[PDB]
Amino acid sequence: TRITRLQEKEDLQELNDRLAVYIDRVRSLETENAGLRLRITESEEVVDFYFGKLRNIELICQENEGENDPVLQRIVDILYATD
Amino acid sequence: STPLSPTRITRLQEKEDLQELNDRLAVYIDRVRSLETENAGLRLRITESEEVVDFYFGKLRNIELICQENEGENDPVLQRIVDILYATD
Repeated sequence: TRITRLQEKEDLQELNDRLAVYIDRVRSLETENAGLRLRITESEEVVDFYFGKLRNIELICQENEGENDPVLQRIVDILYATD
Repeated sequence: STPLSPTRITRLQEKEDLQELNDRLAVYIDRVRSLETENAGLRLRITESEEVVDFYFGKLRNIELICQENEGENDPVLQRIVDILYATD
């Protein structure tokens, strides 16, 4: 096929329409991406906060092993339990 | 050019006319593909991080309950642990 300048004009409009839709999708995905990066940073800060508490409790239990305290022994079993 | 005999072009001349626009479309399509993949990886990473938060939080809550249940002992070591549990920053 050889094509009219009018069919080209409509072909150009089609491409411009799809370009607008893909730009919208980029904007939506960039906003989502920014929110996910914030959420992972905040979640990792909570992990570090809680992990620090567990490490300090571990140190207190280790320092008091001489006491032979069954309550501290139960806490050590919680600290060292797997998932 | 008349309405009977309009200017008519090859699909190759059209390709060269539209090539710049098709190149810009390709930039945004590839950006969509890259961002969709990134976002899927981030959603998995947040699920795994939230599971670790729940795991550690469960340990802290269970230790809290044991400390509360033994408050009658007046044990300064348990009091140090409760200080850790209830401490900020």
